[PDB]
Amino acid sequence: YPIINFTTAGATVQSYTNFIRAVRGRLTTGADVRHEIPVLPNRVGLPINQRFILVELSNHAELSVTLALDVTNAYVVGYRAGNSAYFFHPDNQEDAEAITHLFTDVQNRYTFAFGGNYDRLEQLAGNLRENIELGNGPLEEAISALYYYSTGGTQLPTLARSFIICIQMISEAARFQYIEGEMRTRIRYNRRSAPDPSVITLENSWGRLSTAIQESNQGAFASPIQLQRRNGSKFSVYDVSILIPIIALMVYRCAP
Amino acid sequence: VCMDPEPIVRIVGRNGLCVDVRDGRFHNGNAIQLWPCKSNTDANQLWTLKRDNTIRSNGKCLTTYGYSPGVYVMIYDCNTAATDATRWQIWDNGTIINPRSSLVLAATSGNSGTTLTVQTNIYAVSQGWLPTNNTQPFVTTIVGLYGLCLQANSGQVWIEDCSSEQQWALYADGSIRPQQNRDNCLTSDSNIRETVVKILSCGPASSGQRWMFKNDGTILNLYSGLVLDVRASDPSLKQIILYPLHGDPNQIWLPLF
Amino acid sequence: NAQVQLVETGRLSCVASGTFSSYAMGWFRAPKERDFVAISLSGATYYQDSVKGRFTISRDNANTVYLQMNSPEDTAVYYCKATGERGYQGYLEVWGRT
Ligand SMILES: *[C@@H]1O[C@H](CO)[C@@H](O[C@@H]2O[C@H](CO)[C@@H](O)[C@H](O)[C@H]2NC(C)=O)[C@H](O)[C@H]1NC(C)=O
Ligand SMILES: *[C@@H]1O[C@H](CO)[C@@H](O)[C@H](O[C@@H]2O[C@@H](C)[C@@H](O)[C@@H](O)[C@@H]2O)[C@H]1NC(C)=O
Ligand SMILES: [Zn+2]
Ligand SMILES: [Zn+2]
Repeated sequence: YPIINFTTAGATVQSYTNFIRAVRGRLTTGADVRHEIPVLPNRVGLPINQRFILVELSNHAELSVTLALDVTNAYVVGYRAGNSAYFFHPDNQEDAEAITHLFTDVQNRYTFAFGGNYDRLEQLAGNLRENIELGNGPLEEAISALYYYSTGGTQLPTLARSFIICIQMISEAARFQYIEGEMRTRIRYNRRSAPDPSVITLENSWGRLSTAIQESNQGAFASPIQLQRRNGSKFSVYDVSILIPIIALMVYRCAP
Repeated sequence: VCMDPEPIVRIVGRNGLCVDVRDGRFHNGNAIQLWPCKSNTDANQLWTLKRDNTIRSNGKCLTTYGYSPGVYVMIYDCNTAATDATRWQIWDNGTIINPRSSLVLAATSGNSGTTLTVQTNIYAVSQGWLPTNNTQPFVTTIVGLYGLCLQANSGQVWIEDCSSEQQWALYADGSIRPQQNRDNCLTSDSNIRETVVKILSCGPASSGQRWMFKNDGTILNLYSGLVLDVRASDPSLKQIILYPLHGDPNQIWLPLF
Repeated sequence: NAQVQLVETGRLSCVASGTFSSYAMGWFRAPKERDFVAISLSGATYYQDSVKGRFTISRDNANTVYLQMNSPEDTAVYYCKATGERGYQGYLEVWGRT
């Protein structure tokens, strides 16, 4: 599977962008672009040898953790740390069998009794996304926590909290040029900051944002999708124009 | 295969004014008009984008008079009108074009009450359109090179440290207007390699005043093909230009909301 | 706490103390304000209106950036300038010493 590298050790703003650009560059071939917005590959018809990509994360401590991203939705399904792999509980069973193609060389595969959804990771970590700080530091400390949980060093809440960091700092930044820009300005000033209601609402709207844009008339939505300003405020979107500089990737939902 | 909806929506255009049928008269032939956006339910300003590529108000077609520059657009019965003149393709660039005649819906005057003619595609602010209910322009903080913020003052634009004016109202016609004086436009005079973009008035609504935020992070002048560019990646120059797209950080931007 | 030392010589030559990261390159020119002369990261190019075609600025990150002067009013002291993001500022700017 394709592998893409990133390290918090000496991470610059450009060292973050080419990474996310390379992640996007391999999440989808860029062949299906609808209304200036690219579409992830369709789950139906996708060969399993093209179903996943792997990001490798290292840090100032030279601890390495390799995440696995589902090409059809750019979400993290699991990660290998040394000799052990760990997977969220799969939703269906077709996804449960594709998991078996990921970290085959390692001993002891593990599947958690929980899935990789925010509300449950928020429950497991005892903290909301609106409160967990993001940035290079948090990503560094999260890389350690994913590595040491195999050796019993990391506890489950810190594990789940590390997942919320990585998923937001990788998956969401790949889906949105906006959320990437939020991590962009965090590297720029060396900040540890929790995301705005602006970032949260975008993350919670991604699936619906993909449906409405694809199911849109040649430009316009049939129904609005309410969003947020960086300060929690009312505003709704009715056309795809405002979203083009915001959304970088969409899940496949139907044919043009 | 993707679902085909038919949304009813207002078509906001030049200077933030919506697409209206003149006086609410629906008799076949009445002029289609540029008018301030209302907050009501009258069908004179709400348009249904049907699947047959037709824009309809109260069941009647938005119909161009003919297939030559200058002719106006009239409301007309969809079945009785000519099929080829009732058709429109709204492109993701903001124009609204007719497949035959190669003529885009243009508003040759920002004044309230301007009859909407159809003109040659020069990608002008006059011929930039957006179907939205949000009838107020979206105001943002545009962030680009080095995390600096696009700031304007009395006709001069550049980037500077983001102090929380650096506010810009993204009008439906594709124009970017400073918040304090929303009659002024992000204007460029030429399709040349280093023409400094500054703040002028929104009267002409020409290209050089029309901008689309592409997915690749740039702010493109559609008629130019060049993108907004901080000269020599140097903010201290106080200079911004239109430059051929290369992808470097000094031409990547983001509308913070 | 440390910075690059842009030592200029010269075909104007200028070297840094990392140009890989350092964004763009800038030459600035009489004992008059310090006007502008002329590259992006890649980089491409930005010349002042007076000196198009006559002057060419070059780059090779793998630590130098030149400026070739071809073909009286241009007689002054020229400085190479650097930009980039920061870690110290609000953004990075470095002037040289010709
Ligand atoms: C304006 O937007 C439309 C959106 O489709 C563009 O029209 C297409 O342009 C491509 C080339 O990029 C052609 O291959 C297609 O035939 C065109 N039509 C369609 C329906 O896709 C148009 O080129 C854009 N123009 C500018 C200057 O941006
Ligand atoms: C990340 O590092 C590893 C080793 O440190 C490289 O193998 C990766 O290269 C990638 O995989 C090979 C097979 C080849 O296709 C190359 O073009 C790929 O980039 C490397 N990848 C990146 C993106 O830096
Ligand atoms: Zn299998
Ligand atoms: Zn929540």
